[PDB]
Amino acid sequence: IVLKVLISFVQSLDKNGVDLLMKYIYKGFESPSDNSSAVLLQWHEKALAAGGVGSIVRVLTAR
Amino acid sequence: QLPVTRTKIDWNKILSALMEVMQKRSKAIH
Amino acid sequence: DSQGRKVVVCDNGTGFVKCGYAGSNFPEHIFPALVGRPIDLMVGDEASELRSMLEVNYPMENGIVRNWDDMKHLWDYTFGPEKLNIDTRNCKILLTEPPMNPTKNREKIVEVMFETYQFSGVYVAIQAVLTLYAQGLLTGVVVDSGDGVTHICPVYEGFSLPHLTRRLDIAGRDITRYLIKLLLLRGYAFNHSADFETVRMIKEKLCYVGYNIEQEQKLALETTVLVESYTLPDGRIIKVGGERFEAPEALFQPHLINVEGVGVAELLFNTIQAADIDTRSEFYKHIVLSGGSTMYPGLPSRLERELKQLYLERVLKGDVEKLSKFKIRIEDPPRRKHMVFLGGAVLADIMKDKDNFWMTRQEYQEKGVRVL
Amino acid sequence: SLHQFLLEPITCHAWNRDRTQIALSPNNHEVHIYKKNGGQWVKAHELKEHNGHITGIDWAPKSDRIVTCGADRNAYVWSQKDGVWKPTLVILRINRAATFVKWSPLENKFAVGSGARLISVCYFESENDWWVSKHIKKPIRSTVLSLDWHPNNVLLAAGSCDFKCRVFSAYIKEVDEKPASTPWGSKMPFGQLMSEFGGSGTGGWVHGVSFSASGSRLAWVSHDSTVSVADASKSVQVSTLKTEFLPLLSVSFVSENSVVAAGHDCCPMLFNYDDRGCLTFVSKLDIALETLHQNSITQVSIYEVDKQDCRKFCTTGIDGAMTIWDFK
Ligand SMILES: Nc1ncnc2c1ncn2[C@@H]1O[C@H](COP(=O)(O)OP(=O)(O)OP(=O)(O)O)[C@@H](O)[C@H]1O
Ligand SMILES: [Mg+2]
Repeated sequence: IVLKVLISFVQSLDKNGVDLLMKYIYKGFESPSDNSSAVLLQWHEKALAAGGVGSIVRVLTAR
Repeated sequence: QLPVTRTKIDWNKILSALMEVMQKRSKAIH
Repeated sequence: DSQGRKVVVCDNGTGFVKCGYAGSNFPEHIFPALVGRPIDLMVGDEASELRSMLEVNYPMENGIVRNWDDMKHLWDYTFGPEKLNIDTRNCKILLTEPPMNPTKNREKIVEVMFETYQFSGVYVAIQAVLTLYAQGLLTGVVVDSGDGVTHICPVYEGFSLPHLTRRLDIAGRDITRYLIKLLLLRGYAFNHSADFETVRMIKEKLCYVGYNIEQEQKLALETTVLVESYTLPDGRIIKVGGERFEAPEALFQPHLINVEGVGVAELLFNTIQAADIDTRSEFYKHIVLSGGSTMYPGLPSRLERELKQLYLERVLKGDVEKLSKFKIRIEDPPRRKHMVFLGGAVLADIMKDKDNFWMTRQEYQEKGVRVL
Repeated sequence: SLHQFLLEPITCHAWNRDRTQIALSPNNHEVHIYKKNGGQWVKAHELKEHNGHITGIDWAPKSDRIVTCGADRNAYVWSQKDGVWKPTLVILRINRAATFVKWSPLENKFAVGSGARLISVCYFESENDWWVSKHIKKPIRSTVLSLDWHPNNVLLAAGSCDFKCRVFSAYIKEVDEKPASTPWGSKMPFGQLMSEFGGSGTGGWVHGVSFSASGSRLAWVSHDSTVSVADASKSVQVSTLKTEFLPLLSVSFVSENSVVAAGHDCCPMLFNYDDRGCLTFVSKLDIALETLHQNSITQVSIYEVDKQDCRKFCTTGIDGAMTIWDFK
């Protein structure tokens, strides 16, 4: 629900909150609203460099 | 009426150890 | 030999002959039982790689000897200087005898073996007993298949029950023939005679029995993960798709290739539910599968479901609580093909020394018959 | 140093004592034995008894015997008594497909991991000349994918698809002699759960497990791109590191402090474990793709004399290439 403030806009880089940001980003793609998709896609590339390709697995096996 | 074998009893073989050895096979396989 | 360590046991079949010594857990030699003449005599393995340029003949059918001029030439190849190298004068033999064989044939093989070969010991054994001797049991039910017909035979302690033996007239030959008919409806023409052994490799490599037909058809209609490519000796590549799980189902539904009956699953039920009430539980727990035509994937896991459903709507109608107390179990070790041989590898080992198991040569010098 | 045997994948590979012969399985129902005649690999023997996909091989060096297991629910023990290898039969009593096999340090038992929620420990009997099995099945809920043995020939590590890594005891009283006391525990009956791990919330399938030379440390890799080391000397404690790379498919100890791993990134890596309980990444070891292997690495083994003194290690995988890597 704070993803709107994120839409209006790496930060902490705790090496464990990157997984939480990845989870929020991939859960936000299910409900596009004509402007959130572009900014979320733009931050996906930024977060990928800081976190890594491994982080995509953590959200994929989060269950 | 008839025995379990469903046949006349064979008197020749009645008139006239595998089971000991087969127990180890029965134990090992099952 | 003097101490008795030259006993040889051989299983004779319509498709394959399996010969070896006692005390070994493996066959010494396997070879197909083909004898043929060109269009002098090519017998044994040589009649397999080349058969388009050769006229073949099968000298047996469910134990019945078709011609008594070709089995001698096959047995010379078995007991000859290319496979076993035996000195025939000093040996004893253990043979198989399929269920429900006529008397004349039983005493013709015994008669011809003592005369033209001069062995020193002969015994003939029922295959149902031998299959369970290799499993450690004594009372059970054998469901044997192959290239002849599928027999279901019970057996009590040591002695079979010929009254309660049932047979079904479909085997590997009918399934590999039906696969030719199915493959004919894709643009692939295989003639009946010269390409029989080319489609058999396709059957052996890519065929399986489905557990639930519904998911099989769903994957066959909406997905392409069942189609596989097979290479041929000519160099062509053919594609086999949904035909994998249609050919093996002549066993469970016999009317698809014009055979009147009930199928293997229901025939097993009709055989177990025909004996005295006390011994019926003794047969439910111990059912053994034998033969090469029961190595399809899933055939173990389908008969259990069919028997459980056939026993929950015919005997115990409704009331689904007591099936847990009703224990049913099917035994099928990954050594199903040679269980006739392995049993013969045990019975010749235990009774190697005492000289009453064998039929002595001197018995036929005076009497000419046997009572054992 | 790369060598390409065949274009097909290599399911599994086994070495012998002198590192002269190699046993391979090129994704079929056969096993090929190769030797080295000078400076070129030429095939030597073929072993063919299975009728299904072969999934695991191992080579007992001191006894010089090859155990083979596959997806046809079979296992065979191959021995060389004449010029031609011959098999011996193993009774396993499983109804699903086997997945892994491994010899013991003393070469008297071997452990088979299968998909029927079982672990089969098999030992030899000579009155009728075959191998007979015992089953461990109590706490397992899914298929086992990895196995390892302790130096003291009793304990047994296992990883399974139910997101757990377990340590059992496999003491067979007919064959083995009484063991000593370990930090892992004291009371060791057959089939008794000695320890269990796997609590991390987002756990994935464990693909590889391994013990250290001292025997008091365990290491395992998971499908959530994590490696973990469990210590039992000071206390039963864990330390898990969350790597930022693809999943890892094998693990092996090089020493008490360093552990080498490999996986789908096609490049082996080295991790360090401090005595205080911390895992830290060190470096890769391989500084078309910019990597010698062209596909995922499936197996990592030691070319040298194992964990007492390890210098070189061997990698093989789906690309069909086998590579020897030297630290120096
Ligand atoms: N894995 C397999 N899958 C399917 N079919 C197989 C498989 N292995 C063998 N077969 C088939 O099983 C048959 C082999 O029969 P088998 O060797 O058991 O003969 P047999 O018992 O001596 O014969 P019979 O009793 O009819 O004289 C052949 O049709 C062969 O194609
Ligand atoms: Mg037969």
